[PDB]
Amino acid sequence: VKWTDSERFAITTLWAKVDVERVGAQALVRLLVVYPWTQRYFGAFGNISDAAAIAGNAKVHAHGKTVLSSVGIAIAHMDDLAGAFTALSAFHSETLHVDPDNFEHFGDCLSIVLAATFGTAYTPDVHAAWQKMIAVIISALSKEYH
Amino acid sequence: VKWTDSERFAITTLWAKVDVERVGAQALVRLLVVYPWTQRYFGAFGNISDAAAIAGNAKVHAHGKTVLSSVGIAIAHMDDLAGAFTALSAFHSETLHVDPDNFEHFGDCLSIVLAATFGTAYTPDVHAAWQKMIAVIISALSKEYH
Amino acid sequence: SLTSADKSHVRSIWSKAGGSAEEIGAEALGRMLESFPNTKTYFDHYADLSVSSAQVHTHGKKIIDALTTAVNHIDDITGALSSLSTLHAQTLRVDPANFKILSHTILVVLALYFPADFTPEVHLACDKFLANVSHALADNYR
Amino acid sequence: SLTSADKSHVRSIWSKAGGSAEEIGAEALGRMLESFPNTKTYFDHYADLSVSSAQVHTHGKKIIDALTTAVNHIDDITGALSSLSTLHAQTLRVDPANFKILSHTILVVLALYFPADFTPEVHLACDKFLANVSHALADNYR
Ligand code: HEM
Ligand code: HEM
Ligand code: HEM
Ligand code: HEM
Repeated sequence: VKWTDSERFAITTLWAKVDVERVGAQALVRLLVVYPWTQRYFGAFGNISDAAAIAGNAKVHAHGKTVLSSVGIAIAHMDDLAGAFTALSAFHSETLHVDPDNFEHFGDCLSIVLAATFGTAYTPDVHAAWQKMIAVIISALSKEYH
Repeated sequence: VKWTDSERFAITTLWAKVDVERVGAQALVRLLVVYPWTQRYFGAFGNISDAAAIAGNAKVHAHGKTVLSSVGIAIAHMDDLAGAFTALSAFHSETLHVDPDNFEHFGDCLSIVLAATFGTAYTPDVHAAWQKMIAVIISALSKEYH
Repeated sequence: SLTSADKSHVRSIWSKAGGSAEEIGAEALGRMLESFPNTKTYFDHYADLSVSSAQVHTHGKKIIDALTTAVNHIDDITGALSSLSTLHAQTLRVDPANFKILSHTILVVLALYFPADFTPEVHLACDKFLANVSHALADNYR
Repeated sequence: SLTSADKSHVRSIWSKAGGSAEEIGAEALGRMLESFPNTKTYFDHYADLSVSSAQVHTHGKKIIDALTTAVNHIDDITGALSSLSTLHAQTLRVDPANFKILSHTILVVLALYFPADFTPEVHLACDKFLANVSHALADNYR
């Protein structure tokens, strides 16, 4: 992937204001509510069968934070992500069997959350850069499927 | 991508019996009939608005053969396809604006045609190898989108 | 299908936003065009694809008004949108893979402008509702 | 929606194939499992996932018989399959992205076994019909 300086800066500057706890919890909450079949993949978290239960679940919170820190790691490897994410990809494919359509559900949730969190600061250009970052993450996580 | 010898051989042996004319025409015919909105992208071919017209169209035939020869080229570059297809990817994205969902419609058409052409010789294992080859082609053609 | 709870949620968020049809629609369209640049060829006749574009404003209002109509005929989205389906399929020749893209940027804009109203359950409802709208617009394609 | 010409085409190809329910269904299931190996976790309880597997044969016949029922109630696929939708959603917990995968291997198998019957227009009809079946099975998921 080739990045413009403006893309680079849009991403790292927004990221410097991201609460990985609140954003990560909220993104994962949305994934589990909006795409409720993804709940199957997270059997270890206990009761996540309805919105109030998902949203108050401390394991959903901790895991959202983990996902967002990995997003942080993708940003740090944004010039070499296919490579940096090889194990993580392989892990989602061979151990968990996640259909990769779910990676874009998650991306969409994350973009939605950033919009809710940032409001008008999530300008069309900053949104565009973040969608490119998410697309790169999705592509990296989908790669060790073949 | 990593290939087994059995995959390698399944692909090249099937390919040695492919009539790139008949298979390429039939795959493209199916794309244009089954996903008829793809017809927009092929304005140069004249009237392709119905099945009998698509199937008898000499430009549909010639272009199917071209697509299948490019498939031939992917097979020859099956260890380095992302790279070999960079221009072709870029061409489908920046000049033509093909949504990449259509790459898998085309793949599906191609697999269907190989099954029709080969019958019981298109065994589950040979089908699996060909689906992997098609997935690699799709991924290569979708890459210069980001 | 949308449940009663879904339709309440859709009518709620749409009641809160429909007054900003133009602003909302220009943001959603603008964002589709910039974040998903394979869509720009469809609007290549416009001189300006930016959110301030007057053509983007006029068309954005049309999109949001058409959705408002669907929200007001939420038990029959098919009949509300079948004419628009024909139009997008036969006249505009829009590849129907693009419908989910505008659906997503609509959700983004709703989140952005009404973050407290756009709770996870409202998002679910609005996602089902725009999938239904998209499935309806795709219906005449083949 | 399926047109009259679509339904004729679906009934035609299904009339020609329904007598081989078990063979056809075992090929389609077997092929899904081998060509799309992310599906295998759903059938991890079977000792053999191959086309000769007796469990793959028994289940393949069930799949094709359920589709036959849909073909015989082709004007209401929703009502025919709503029970199976509940089952796949709540009991089996099948991620609904997988429905298009079995739809595709069904089409492959129909091509393979009835290449002269599976003309482009029949393929179109059968593709619309399995999309409708898939949309129906997905309906209870959310
Ligand atoms: C799109 C971005 C995503 C990222 C960046 C991401 C990242 C991660 C990371 C970093 C872990 C911890 C892995 C480890 O222990 O080394 C993880 C675990 C996991 N991920 Fe994801 N993931 C994503 C999407 C998904 C989706 C869409 C699903 C399912 C629908 C999924 C299911 C899981 C599961 C089941 C685990 C194990 C959780 C457990 O502890 O029980 N992930 N993921
Ligand atoms: C999936 C495999 C596909 C392959 C391997 C493929 C390959 C090719 C090749 C080799 C060419 C000739 C390019 C050149 O002149 O250098 C070409 C042209 C083209 N392709 Fe594809 N393509 C694929 C899918 C698609 C799809 C799905 C669409 C549209 C739905 C599409 C639309 C076109 C168009 C419009 C042209 C230009 C045709 C013209 O001469 O008017 N392609 N493609
Ligand atoms: C929720 C989904 C959608 C809705 C509700 C919608 C609604 C509309 C409406 C109401 C019009 C007619 C406006 C008039 O009479 O002046 C229209 C035109 C149009 N739509 Fe859509 N549409 C949607 C999705 C899309 C998508 C995804 C694309 C392309 C990526 C698209 C491209 C167009 C184009 C090119 C026109 C012609 C606009 C012009 O000439 O200025 N639409 N749409
Ligand atoms: C055209 C689409 C589909 C149809 C018509 C279909 C039909 C059926 C039927 C009728 C049964 C019940 C059999 C019985 O009573 O013994 C069933 C069970 C099942 N289905 Fe599906 N199904 C479809 C798609 C899928 C997909 C895509 C998956 C997974 C990738 C799946 C996984 C299962 C599983 C795991 C069971 C339980 C089977 C067993 O326990 O042995 N189905 N399906």
